[PDB]
Amino acid sequence: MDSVCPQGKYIHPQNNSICCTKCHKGTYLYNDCPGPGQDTDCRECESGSFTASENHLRHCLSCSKCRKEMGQVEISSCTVDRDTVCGCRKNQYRHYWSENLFQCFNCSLCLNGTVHLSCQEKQNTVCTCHAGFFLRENEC
Amino acid sequence: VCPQGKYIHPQNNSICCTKCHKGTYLYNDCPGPGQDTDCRECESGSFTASENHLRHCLSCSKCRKEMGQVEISSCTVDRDTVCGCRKNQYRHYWSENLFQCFNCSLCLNGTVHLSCQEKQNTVCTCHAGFFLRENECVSCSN
Repeated sequence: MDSVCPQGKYIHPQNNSICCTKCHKGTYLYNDCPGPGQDTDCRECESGSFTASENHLRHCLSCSKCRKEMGQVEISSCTVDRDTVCGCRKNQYRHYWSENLFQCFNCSLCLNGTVHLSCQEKQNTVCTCHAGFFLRENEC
Repeated sequence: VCPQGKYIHPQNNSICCTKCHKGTYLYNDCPGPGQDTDCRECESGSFTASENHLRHCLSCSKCRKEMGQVEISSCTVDRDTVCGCRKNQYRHYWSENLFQCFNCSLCLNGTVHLSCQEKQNTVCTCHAGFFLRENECVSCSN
């Protein structure tokens, strides 16, 4: 839908009558396009930085660290077009306190019960207790 | 291999052109190096959801009514139709992209250990004498 510049373009900062094509993820804006039909000069991000979406940033962003205070571990290294992917160690599930904040917790075992649902990436083990004992929080 | 964000020109291997952005398709390759690629916005009812060099836009998808799916977001030039399920129905994925909507179980003779989620049925906790077989609490013994 409607924009000043065509889809995929931005307005030249030095000239409002010219629209330049944006940079793709993995690259940053090295120089604005020199005119309407010219290409924007986009260069690939240096190792240790990235741009995860189409953009016209004059710098790439530094790759993020996983939050050690949250028990996080890097599960996927940062590439020019994608930031560090963080997760938890095996047998641990992520508990999201918010959309972007999660803490790693140890998957529960089923003492006096039996695993109804195995521990998932973002969900603790779901236990169903044996005859006699009852479910109470994380323990039967 | 052309630089990040570029694709090899079809008529000239010496030339690498900048890819088109989501929401646009390739109308004309770049005339030469340093020249813009001619990419144009998709017509209403079509989209391209990522960087590309596709010479056509793709037709917007229709949510699967047979699967109980409902449209939770309309198709735009840069994003296809987003489908989901009505409140109290969860998604059961048959495959990577195909999902079907199913009623969220009410825990009969059990207790809602876990309430129904977008991609997970209600989890039940049966009662004395009743053991859960499937998503339900059946009479004991077997």
